[PDB]
This record gives sequence, structure tokens and C-alpha cells, in this order.
Amino acid sequence: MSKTSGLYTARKLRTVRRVNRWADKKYRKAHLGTWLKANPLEGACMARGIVTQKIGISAKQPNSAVRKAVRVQLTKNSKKITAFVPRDGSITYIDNNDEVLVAGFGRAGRAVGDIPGCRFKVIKVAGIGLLALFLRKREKRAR
Amino acid sequence: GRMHSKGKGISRSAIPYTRAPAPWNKYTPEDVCEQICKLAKKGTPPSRIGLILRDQFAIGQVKNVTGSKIVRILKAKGLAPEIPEDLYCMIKKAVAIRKHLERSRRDKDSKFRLILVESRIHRLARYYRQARRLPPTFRYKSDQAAALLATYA
Amino acid sequence: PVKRRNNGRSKYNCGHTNIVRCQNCHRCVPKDKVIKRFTIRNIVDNTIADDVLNACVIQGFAIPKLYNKVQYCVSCSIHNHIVRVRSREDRKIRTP
Amino acid sequence: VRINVLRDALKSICNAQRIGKKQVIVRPSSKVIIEFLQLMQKNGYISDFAVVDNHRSNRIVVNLIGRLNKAGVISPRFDIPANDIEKWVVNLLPSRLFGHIILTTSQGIMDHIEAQHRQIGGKVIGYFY
Amino acid sequence: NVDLLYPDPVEEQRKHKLKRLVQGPNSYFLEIKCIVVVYSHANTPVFCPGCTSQISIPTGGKCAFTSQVE
RNA sequence: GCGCUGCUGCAGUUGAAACGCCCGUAGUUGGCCCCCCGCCGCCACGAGGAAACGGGAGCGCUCCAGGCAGGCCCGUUGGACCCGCCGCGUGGGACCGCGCAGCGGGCGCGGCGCGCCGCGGCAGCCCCGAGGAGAGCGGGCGGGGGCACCGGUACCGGCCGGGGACGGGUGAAACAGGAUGAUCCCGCCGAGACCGCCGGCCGCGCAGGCGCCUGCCAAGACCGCCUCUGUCAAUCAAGGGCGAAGGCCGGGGGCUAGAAGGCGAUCAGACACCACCGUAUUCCCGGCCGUAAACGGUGCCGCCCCGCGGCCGGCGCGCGCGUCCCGCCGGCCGCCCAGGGAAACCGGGAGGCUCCGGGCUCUGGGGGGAGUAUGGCCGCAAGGCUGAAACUUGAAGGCAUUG
Ligand SMILES: [Mg+2]
Ligand SMILES: [Mg+2]
Ligand SMILES: [Mg+2]
Ligand SMILES: [Mg+2]
Ligand SMILES: [Mg+2]
Ligand SMILES: [Mg+2]
Ligand SMILES: [Mg+2]
Ligand SMILES: [Mg+2]
Ligand SMILES: [Mg+2]
Ligand SMILES: [Mg+2]
Ligand SMILES: [Mg+2]
Ligand SMILES: [Zn+2]
Repeated sequence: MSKTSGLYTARKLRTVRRVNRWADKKYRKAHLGTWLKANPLEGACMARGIVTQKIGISAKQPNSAVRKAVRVQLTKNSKKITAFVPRDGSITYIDNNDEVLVAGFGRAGRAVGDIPGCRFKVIKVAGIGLLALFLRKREKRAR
Repeated sequence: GRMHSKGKGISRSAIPYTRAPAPWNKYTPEDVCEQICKLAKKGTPPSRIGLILRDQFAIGQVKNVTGSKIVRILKAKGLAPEIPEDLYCMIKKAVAIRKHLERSRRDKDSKFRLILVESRIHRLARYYRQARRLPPTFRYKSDQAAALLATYA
Repeated sequence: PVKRRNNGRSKYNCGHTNIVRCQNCHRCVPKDKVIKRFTIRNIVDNTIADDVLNACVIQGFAIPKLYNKVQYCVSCSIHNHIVRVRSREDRKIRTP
Repeated sequence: VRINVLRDALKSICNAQRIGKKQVIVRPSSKVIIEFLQLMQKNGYISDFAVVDNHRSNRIVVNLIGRLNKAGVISPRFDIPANDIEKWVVNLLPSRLFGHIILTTSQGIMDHIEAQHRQIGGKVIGYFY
Repeated sequence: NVDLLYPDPVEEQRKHKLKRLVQGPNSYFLEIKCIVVVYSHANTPVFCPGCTSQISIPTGGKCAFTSQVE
């Protein structure tokens, strides 16, 4: 038929699948290697960096808001990223030139929501979880 | 007409179910053998021989009288051509094409036809080189085809 | 999608056909796609045919005709009402 | 070119039975076709048939009586192990109670039930139900 | 009313010789008297024992004769 | 999850996707037939080779995850057995593929060879001839190809004569022409293109494409056949050849039209559409380029299949003999019952398929970035073949309904 089907045709089928399975975006992104060399976290759950600028970013057209984020530089790479601290009033707990831990959003490496070109989240600052600081479980009187 | 074309007719011949001779047959198996002998001496190809036998002598099939085919009889009598007939005719046609072309070389359809004919010749020659009907050294060359035609004819 | 099974032309058992020029705009058209009509008309309009025949000196003279073939393109046929835009079911009717 | 004579025969049979015909003619005859038809006849799907000799490409005539719902071939002959028949039965047959699967073995052409009885395996030819 | 195993001999004559239940010739032999057997579809020239010329007119299908022969 | 990587089991007319066409090697696939012998695959059984893990027989660590224990009056108390194999042995021998080179007896030693002997013992030694292919004879068929030759008006230019004021062109006008006689009528001369009405649900060709007379050369499919051979076959990376128009190199030719350019109008503007002039080009020879909505947007080979009808080529039957009607093969088309499909629609399949396996080749996997960058090959060049990533985005698309 369209596909070869003879009893001595295993080699051709193997080669066909080998060539054709590179056309899937997911399979390429996983098994090609470019993404790993381009991802600032090099396949890690989260990274540690230093905040250097506190900035606010406007939202997209159908929304109207200014989201609070900070600029970070990763210790182990020295490159630059933008990480966004979501919880209300949690910008005031983050201070310039502070040690932070930055993780990802739900999606692997795409932008999430109406925030344009942002792919990282702040979770720990100065060794204390932001979620815990927001609930008043602990206090940052060491800084 | 399928190998080198797109047509597909079905003009053929359908021989009878029974293999026996005609009730009005008046020829012993030998008498035809002499007729084949003298016809072959006149350089007659087997196909024409069968045509002549069927039309002039009223013999529908030679095998039904003698039990054997014409070329086998000729080989037993040592008269069969070294080069088989179909191949020889293909080579004739190729030579004719080449001559007409060297007269005038602006005709492209003729070159197309020549390509087809030479491909067919190569295939048939390979098959005959296998089956040990031709010498292993036999090879067809465009520039010496007329010579082989003359000697092998 | 596809509107006509003939693709708007009468082309069977061939690859290419010779071209013609529209008689109105002089556009180049394939011969199988151009709209053709044949007409037969009198050289003299019928209003004055009787007058001409009366003035004629010869006996039994017959008014000559004009035999011409008109060929038009698709745009010009529609603009000049040579053909009409029809309904989906009436596109299949082929009788005049 | 022609390759699988059995596939053509079975397709013709199903086509004829679809429109409630009574007889069919399949052009090329073969031993495998004959055994397939004999098994079908013993199971009660196609009644009688006749083989017509012409020296070349013997023809066959078969008489139909409804009953048959589907027939087919598996082109590349896979080698079923004796204990691997249940998976093919489940995949191919509507139920585990009335379909038949044909195999060719060193003991001859038989059904999957018979091969299970003798605890042997072989190669697959086709199926009908 | 109809059985494929025993076709009517006449409806078989109207079918193609290869699609018949048994493939067979459409040709035959016949006598000629100017007293010899001649093929129906003769293509090559034929002569009599006496006739000094030909008695065959090859055509696309069945051969024609000179009418003098019966 | 995902039948969104599809062996089981996707898709390829229109949504993404059938190379422009042909030849062709590797590769893959190959009709039917011999009753038993040998070989390969195949199936079954077996030997041999660590456990742990996994499966699994028995046992109340109080249950359990576990462990191999344990009971008295214990199989010899128990820890049984299976599971890491492309190799080895026995059997079967349906299916799948290969087997060209006489035999038997006597000399002849126990056997096997090399040899010598009766042919005096043998039926001594060829399936058939695929609605597979190729070759052959006969018959007509056709805008199929190449070479030379040749006719006809018409556009353009020139000339003899006539006559006397506008003519051309447009929606309407204005640039170019005219007393140096224009436009118009007739006659002759020159050159180069072109092939009309017939001309078509006609036809030919592998496709691109094919239309004056005459003559020459080679070729091709189809039909008809109790002519020949005997599997010679199908499809295809690599490789080879052909390939509209435009374009390029080198030579010829110069009439029409006409990119570029120029000029008059229109418009707010108009460097565009309309009018006029006009170079390359359009024509021939030799050679490059190798692309098109190169479309039936449907790959090639093969089987079955409702009914009605038209046209072309060839053959046969019948009669009341008409270029009548009844058939067969091949080709080009129309409508259509089933069936199929998201539907439009197809139905000479886009059917016989989730009831999902005839054979071979190619392509596709959300939209952009992008047929781009960087390399390589080809090409005089223009450019062709091959061909990413980062980054970005939530829809883009198809067929159909109402407004
Ligand atoms: Mg081929
Ligand atoms: Mg055929
Ligand atoms: Mg539209
Ligand atoms: Mg075209
Ligand atoms: Mg898909
Ligand atoms: Mg589109
Ligand atoms: Mg598409
Ligand atoms: Mg050109
Ligand atoms: Mg295409
Ligand atoms: Mg499928
Ligand atoms: Mg994509
Ligand atoms: Zn017009």
C-alpha cells in the first residue's frame, strides 16, 4: 500500500521512523539540544541569582495593569533574566541587591498569562519563602 | 503493449483445448521435418515457417503432429540460428533508427525510441546470458551492431 | 471549492489548444473557452430592402447575406448580455 | 501485476454475496484456494463448488447461501506461537465463540481451534466469520 | 433458469474468446473448389495446384477469394 | 493521555503534504504446476548455562510492608517450579526459496572413488503455453516527428495615375499626418511573419505540445490470428535524457506587436489604467539555463463492481442491403442506484477499510521567523537543488447556514 509491508523490510521502516520523528516540535525541543544550551537554568528545577533592578511591566491589550517584576543575574551563568513576584504587596519585601531563588511558571518555557516575555517566578528571598512572608508565618527582620 | 508504453490491449491467440491432429491429417511426423529443413535452408525465420505451414499445408500446430516445437527440431538438426530471432529483430530496428538519425539529428522522438529499444535489448541480452543460451562474452555495442547483424544473420 | 465539473472550458484528450483574440477588447483566449455565435444577416437592413429591390434594375436579384462568426471573452459576454449568471441548479442546463 | 490470488477470490466472493447473488467465478485456481474453500464448506458457509480445467489458469465456480459476513487474508505470513493465538483471536474476531482463523502448519491447513487442541503453532493465512 | 457451469452454447459465441469458460479459437478450416483445405484467416498468399496466380486477398480479418473458386 | 510518529494503527482533490515526464542500477516484491530426496527459514520438544528482581506452591512475623520459616507424634519437615538464548540436538515438513553435470549391473578386494565393459536390464532423458511480457504477419487509423519544397490574402514601405480638403483617434478630446496634393479608388514592386471560416464533451503524442501544397525518411498504439520464445516481470535512491514562456552567449534577419524610454489626456496628485511613437524581444542556426495554477490542484501495476446514453478506431454476426442493428476489444466523455465522505461531491472511485493487511516509490505533522542565515553542488549570469536555530504566537485554515 502506501507503506511498505514486505516480510524483509524492517530496515526501511526503522529508517523511515528515524527520519520522520524529528518533525514533532516537542520531540525536537527535547532531543535536539539547542533548548538545553539556550535555557538559562540548564535543565534545573530552579536557580539562585542576584536582583539588580526593580521594574513594572504593563499587561496586554485586553487587560490593563502594571505587573511587578525584578531583573536578576544568575550566579552560575552571569546572564540576565526577568522574574516576576506575583503575590500582592510582596515587592516591598524584595530589596535591591538581594539574594533570591527563582523558579519557573507552569508552562515549560513559554510566557504565562498577559505578562509579556516573562517566564520565571520568585519563590525565596533572603532564605525565606515569599508565600510564608505573605501569610506572616515569618518576618524578615534580618534585612 | 505495457513495458515501455501506457497502452493495454489484449490481442492474442487462443489455441484449442485438444492436442490431437486434425481428422484430415495426411502427414507423418517426418514429412513436415523435411519441409522445415528446406524452408530453413532458404533463411526463413521460425515465425514465418509456422505461418507458411498453417496457411499452405493446413497445419494448425506443429507440436500436435510431431510432439515438438520448431526451434527444438532445428536444433536437433543443427540449423537453429546462434542469435535468437526476437533479439536479432530488435537489433535490426536499432540499426535502422541509428542510420535515419545520422542522416538528420534534429529529430528527438527518434532518440527517445532508440533509448527504449536499447534498454529492451540490454534486458533481453542479460536474460539470455543467463540460462546459457549465449556466450558470457556476448555484449551489444552501438558502433559495432551492424557487423554483428551481418555475421550473426 | 470547485464550481464546474468542466472547469469552465471544453478540453478533452489534450494538453494545449490554440488561442484566439476577443473581437471587442482583443484579449487572448483559449479556443475551447471562448464564447462563439454564428450570425446570418442581410447587407441591407430589412426596412429598406423593398426600396432597394424596387430601385434594382436586374430581374430576379436576391439580396446578399453576411456570414460572420463572433467570438467573445467571458467578461465581455457578461457585460453585453451575451450570457447570463444563472442559479446553482440551472448551471447544468445545456439547451438553448 | 497479480500476486495474491486468494485475496482477489475472497474479495469477489464478498462482493457477490453482498448483492445476494447465487454463483461466482474466480479465475485462477490453486491448492490453497481449494483448501480454504473446503474448510469454509465443512463449517457451512459456501456449500459446493466446482473446478474447471483448461490446461492454464483453471477456473472455479462456487454456490452461495448467505451466511458469510466477512472474509480476508493476512498478506505477510506471520509465525504465530502456539500460546500467542488468543491475542490474534481477540484482535481479529468479533467474538471468542464462532469465528474461524486459518493457519498453515507442518501438519497441514487447519483452524485455530484444532491447533489449540494439538498445542502447536504455525503461520497465518486468513479468517472468516 | 441459468447455471454458470453449463452456459447456453449461443450466448457463448457472442463473448470474447478469452473470457469464455474455456478459451478457444475463433478460426476454422474450410474447403475450396476451383479441392483443398484453406485457413479462414489466411494472411500469406495461396495458390492452387493448377491456378497460375493467387486466390487470396488478405484483409484485416477473414480472407477473401477471387470468387471463381467455390 | 496521543490512532498528534501510526508494525498492530494516521494522513496526502479542496484543510499541511503525489517529484513536470520517461529510462534505469542497487534495494524491495514476484502467476500456476511435480506427494514424499538434500539444504534455508518456520513450529514443537529437549540439553546446557548464577543468583538477586518478577511470577509463583506452603507457612497467622498479633495484621501488614516482609522473611524462609517452623512443629511436634514432621515427605529424609520444608525452601517445589518458571523467567537473562538470533547458537547445539530430535522430530514435522504444509508455507517460503534453491538443486546444470543419465541410471542399473559385470571386472573389483569389506566399503567409497578413478577406470574398463553388454547395452543384454530402463517407457532412458522437454508439464502446460498465464484475459504476464516480448518478437512476428496482415489491416486500416491519426493537427504524432524530422528534412526539402510551395500557395494565399492581410499589416508595412515605395512607385504610376485620378481628385481636390480634411484626415486620424476617443466616453469626449489633444499630441503625430495634410496644396511638397494627404485621407479615398486602382495597378505594380519589395520583405518578413502567419495558416482563417471547416475547427469539434473529434483525434495524435511519455509529458511539454501538435493545423498551407507537394515529396522523402524513419516510427507508433489498436484490432485480427490453432505464428514464435518460454518468466524474460512490477516499482524504484544513485545516474542519464526530454522539458511552455520569459532570459543568456555567438551568428543571421528587421514586418507586425511591443517590456524600457518619450509624449497627450484624466486626476488633488497619475511617474498607472485610455491615445500615439518606439528599443530589446518576438523569426532561423548552434549552444546554456531547467523553472510554471508544468492542474484532473487526484503517483505507478493489478482484481471485482447498478443502470442508461453519446463519440472515435478495428473486427464479426443478421437481414428486407442500409455507410441498417446485434455484439466484442481498445480509447474519450455525460447522468446515476448502492456505498463512501466534514461536506462540497466521487461513483471507468475519492467504493470493496476502526468489520480498519495485494505490491513498490515519494511527501506531511499548529501558525510565523523562513524557503531566510550559514556551508556544499551546479550555472557566463540571472539563479536552481539541498536547507536550520534563537525568538515569537493562540489560533491560522476547510466545507457549509442565516443575515
Ligand atoms: Mg517498468
Ligand atoms: Mg491487461
Ligand atoms: Mg469563489
Ligand atoms: Mg497545460
Ligand atoms: Mg494529524
Ligand atoms: Mg489554499
Ligand atoms: Mg493543501
Ligand atoms: Mg523562447
Ligand atoms: Mg503538483
Ligand atoms: Mg488503514
Ligand atoms: Mg509547523
Ligand atoms: Zn469582444
